[PDB]
Amino acid sequence: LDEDIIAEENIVSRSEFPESWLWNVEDLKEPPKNGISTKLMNIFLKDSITTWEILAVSMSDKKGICVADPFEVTVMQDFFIDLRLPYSVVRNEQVEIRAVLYNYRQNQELKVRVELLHNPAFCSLATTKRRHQQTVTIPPKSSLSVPYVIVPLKTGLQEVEVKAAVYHHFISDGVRKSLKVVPE
Amino acid sequence: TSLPTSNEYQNEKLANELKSLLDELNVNELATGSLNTYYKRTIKISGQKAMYALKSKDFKKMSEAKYQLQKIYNEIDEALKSKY
Amino acid sequence: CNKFDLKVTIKPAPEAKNTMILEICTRYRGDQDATMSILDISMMTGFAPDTDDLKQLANGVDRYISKYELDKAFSDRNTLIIYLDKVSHSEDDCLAFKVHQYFNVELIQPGAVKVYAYYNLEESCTRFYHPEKEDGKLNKLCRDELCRCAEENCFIKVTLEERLDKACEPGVDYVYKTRLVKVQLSNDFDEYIMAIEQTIKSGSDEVQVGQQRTFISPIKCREALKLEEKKHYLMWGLSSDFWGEKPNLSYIIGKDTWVEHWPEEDECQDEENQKQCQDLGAFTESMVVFGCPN
Amino acid sequence: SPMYSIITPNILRLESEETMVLEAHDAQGDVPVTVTVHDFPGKKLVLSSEKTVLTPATNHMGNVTFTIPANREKGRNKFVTVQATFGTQVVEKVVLVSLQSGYLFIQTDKTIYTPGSTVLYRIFTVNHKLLPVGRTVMVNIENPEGIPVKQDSLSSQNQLGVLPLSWDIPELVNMGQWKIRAYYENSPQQVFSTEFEVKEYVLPSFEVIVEPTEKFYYIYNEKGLEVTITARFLYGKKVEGTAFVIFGIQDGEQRISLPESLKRIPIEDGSGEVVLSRKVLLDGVQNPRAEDLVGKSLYVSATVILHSGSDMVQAERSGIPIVTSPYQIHFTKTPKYFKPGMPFDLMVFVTNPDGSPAYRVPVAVQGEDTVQSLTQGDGVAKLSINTHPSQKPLSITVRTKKQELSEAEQATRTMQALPYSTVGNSNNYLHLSVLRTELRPGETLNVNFLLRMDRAHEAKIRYYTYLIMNKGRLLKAGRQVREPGQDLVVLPLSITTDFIPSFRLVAYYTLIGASGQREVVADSVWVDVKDSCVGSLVVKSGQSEDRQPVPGQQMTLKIEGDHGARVVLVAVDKGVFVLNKKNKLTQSKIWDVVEKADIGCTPGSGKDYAGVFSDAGLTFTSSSGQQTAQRAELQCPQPAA
Repeated sequence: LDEDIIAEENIVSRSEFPESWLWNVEDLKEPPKNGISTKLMNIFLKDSITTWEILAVSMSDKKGICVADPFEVTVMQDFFIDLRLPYSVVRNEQVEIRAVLYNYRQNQELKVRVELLHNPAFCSLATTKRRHQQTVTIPPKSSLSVPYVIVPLKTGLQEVEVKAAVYHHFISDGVRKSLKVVPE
Repeated sequence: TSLPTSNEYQNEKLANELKSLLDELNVNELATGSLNTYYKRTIKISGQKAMYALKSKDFKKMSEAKYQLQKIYNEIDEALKSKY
Repeated sequence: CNKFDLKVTIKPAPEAKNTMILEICTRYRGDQDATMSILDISMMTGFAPDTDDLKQLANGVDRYISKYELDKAFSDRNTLIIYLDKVSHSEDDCLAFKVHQYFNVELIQPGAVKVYAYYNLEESCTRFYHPEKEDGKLNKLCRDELCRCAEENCFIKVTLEERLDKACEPGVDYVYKTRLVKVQLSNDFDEYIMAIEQTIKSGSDEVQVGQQRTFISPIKCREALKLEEKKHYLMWGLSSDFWGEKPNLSYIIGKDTWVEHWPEEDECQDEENQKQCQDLGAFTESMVVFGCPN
Repeated sequence: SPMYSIITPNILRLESEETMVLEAHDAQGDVPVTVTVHDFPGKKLVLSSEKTVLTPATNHMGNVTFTIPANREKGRNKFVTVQATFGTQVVEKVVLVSLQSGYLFIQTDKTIYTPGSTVLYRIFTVNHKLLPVGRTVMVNIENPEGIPVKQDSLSSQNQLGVLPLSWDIPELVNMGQWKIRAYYENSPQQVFSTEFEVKEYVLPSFEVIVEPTEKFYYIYNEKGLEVTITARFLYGKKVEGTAFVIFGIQDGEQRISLPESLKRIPIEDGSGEVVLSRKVLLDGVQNPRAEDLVGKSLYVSATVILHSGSDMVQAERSGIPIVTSPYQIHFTKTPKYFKPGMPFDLMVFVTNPDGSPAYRVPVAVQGEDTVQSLTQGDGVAKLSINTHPSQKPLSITVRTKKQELSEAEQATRTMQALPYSTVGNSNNYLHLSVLRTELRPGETLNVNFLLRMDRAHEAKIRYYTYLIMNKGRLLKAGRQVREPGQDLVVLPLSITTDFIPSFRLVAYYTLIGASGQREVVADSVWVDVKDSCVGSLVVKSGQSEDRQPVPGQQMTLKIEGDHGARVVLVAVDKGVFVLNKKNKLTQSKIWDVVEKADIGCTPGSGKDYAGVFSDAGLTFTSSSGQQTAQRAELQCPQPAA
């Protein structure tokens, strides 16, 4: 934690992955200009690293039901993790989750100490005191997949969480997805 | 004594610009509490950049970082204004 | 499993001192030979496939590995897909390739092999492999349904105060001197019916001196162990090592527990065992009359 | 001899404003008129309030505005008798009415949900003018075996036509596209439905797209069907991986896979090439003589795998047509009746096989080699032929004429147009030649009014009476004045957004002539205008310029729309759409709901004066008794091909 690198204590993971959101209802109460009313809106994107697609319908007793085009808002990063979690595992069965490390930097592979977080609801390779990290190399414009065998120990809704940071850069991402443990 | 060299002057300005911020970092980090998770997620990484950058006494890392932290530091103000 | 068969043999190669053979034995449980199908491996951390052996594989027919994957330096290959053109319904269709540890690490994770016909994904089969661990299967401790972990170590220079320290932290709830009655074993988890000879510090277990309680451990920890029934023992651990409801409780051998062979009456007459037999006595009185400093 | 005419929509509607045109032909001074509707049969006096006078100022042309309530009144059409009394004279007609209130559209946040994920939905509620109205609506949520698992009853009042709603999908439940159904409490029969799939899935991190170089396959195409596979992450970035592709043939709903067409190709730099091959299909199913196949379709399923083994994606382009010609030819936008001697404007429709409009494609008729005309961006071609004044059916046959295609590869089609059948076979006609391009609101359209009759009664005709149907209601009804010796008069038609997506124009004149005979000559024309929101709505970016935003970052959204309008927002991880892209809301989907609800069933004209009127959604009843074939069928003529 003075190494040419971020420390895990400081990596605040993304976590909020709605497949949808922004189900609001604004009102164009503004002073019309060229008959066109304009509303500046403030919106906090969601953590997910993907493309969002905003859809808008308008109704105006005068002009009727509108069907605005879709509109594209790409949220991206030059480095980020993919936690590829299946739909559902089965308590006491030992499967393999992938983490896909994406590096989009133009030119210069990436060293990353990527670190599964010690869950108590998992027989990971991680313990209260002892962590689980690899320093691993991802060429540029490509992805290194870093598997992780785990065992889901309690039923209901657990949470995987990964973390990676890159050396010499000070870039870093963390990612907390949840999956569904179902009993035998 | 006399006066410092070129490098010498610039280097010491950057640094004590930089420090100037790291000083009132903690105050900032603390305002994130109310703010949406980005802010926290962001400032923490920006904070370290600095402190390592500052200690590293290298111009690049130091300015580059000087700026990172500047941005966020005002991505906070803008935030807290839409809330009173 | 059922739709697919999976024999995932990991043995070493005769003839570095660290490099080993991986063989994969698959069969389609059907009438026809399944069409195209995937072989999804991932190396045990710090292993990787010998480039020369994998080219050897693609160059054949019935198989193919994508050029993109043949490129990366043997090192960058920390996982890997092998496309099959067929997987007989008839017999095992096998293969194998030298893999090499290039990277010295303790706690090397279980590599795993996965398969399935492109068409349908659910109908997978996932064997695992490992050099030490029997079966790919992590060490986990299971009675009935419930399960807890057991990948930590087994136990752990020793002195009266190394002990009046290490046996007073939070976790410490029990501390017994116990003689061992029955020493069972099973292909899964071996247990110990040990009798408490003196309740040194009572815990969430209301057990009168002399009652028996049942301890368990991973079958993979037989080495650090060794057990001569009628041999007594000094042990202490945390309340989270308790197994199931009361008063049919049971104790979990894990890392936060501590284990030493307590000698015999006339076995402390030795001039080498005295360093211990004296440390113990004192610890007994020290734990009975006063308790812990904090 | 004065004559009074009554003109209404072919089919009225409840709880909405309708309009009917009052006219006084050849009468003097002010004429006061009272209009009344009664239930049929009998008397309920459902609407009498309205009164009006036809001043010599306004050339004796009347405005009727009325709203029929929905009192306690099936399977048998209900009717009404309209009654318009000019002075003492009393004309009336017996029309059809519908319980159909208007439309309903439903929106779901996603196209697909997992067990235990709530489904958000909006019911947009509107009248036949697509204006927000407020009624009471019932809403069911059927499971995939059709059984309502939940209903509510809601009023959309003052709610500006927008009913928010949700439903929490239970933890265990059948998968399988479900359905949300809603109807107006007034009219249960007109039900509205949107679907949504319930499945177990994780989102995919890229999309896969399959594409034939051609939108069809030519049977004699030695190369077989060529297809380019394309993968790219949701964050826009190219994919590396390998992909399994495989084909099949569809017949009706029936589907045969060609097991042998299975190919494994590398997906490099986000793309890959692959191709089913003729000899690959024939025998594939038992190589039973090609041709036959003609009419059937092809499909390709591709399945990509990242080299990391982490994430898979399937995707399939379906029903690619097996055709002997690239283009298809349609006369369903061309009328089926001409006027002998008069130029006939042909609206040929040229679709690619799939169904899409084909641009810049040449067309011409049987007879004349010199006549050609391309296809504007709407898959439409305007050709005009001068017809002979012969009382003989005029059979036309058009044919594609693209260079680089063999005369066997070209596509044709034939239609049959009958002459306009006049009154007493007098030979009096009216033609409306309208310049035909992509009309747009604001642009001004010229309606050529061309008079065809023996100068004998030419001086008599003083004026043309015109009308505009739109979304099946009257949008305007006016007069175009004429002076003797004139055969052509041009009508300046301003074109506002109120015309979208298509409007009908029916002009008629009337006179006494030949042997004291009361006459009506007329003409109807359809003009599909450029379809697009009636007001506007756009959602662009806030920060004029910027780099990509970052996970959790603030971004300013910009919404440019009609003053006072309501907007309802939703943003969806496009990864969903890689699992299901069906059943989304489109404005184009709405225009499609509105056209299929047209009461007018013909592109143009009428077999007789009285057809022009029933073909567009209209009735003409006059004092002199010249009324139109009553309309007592709700839907248009069941397609007879």
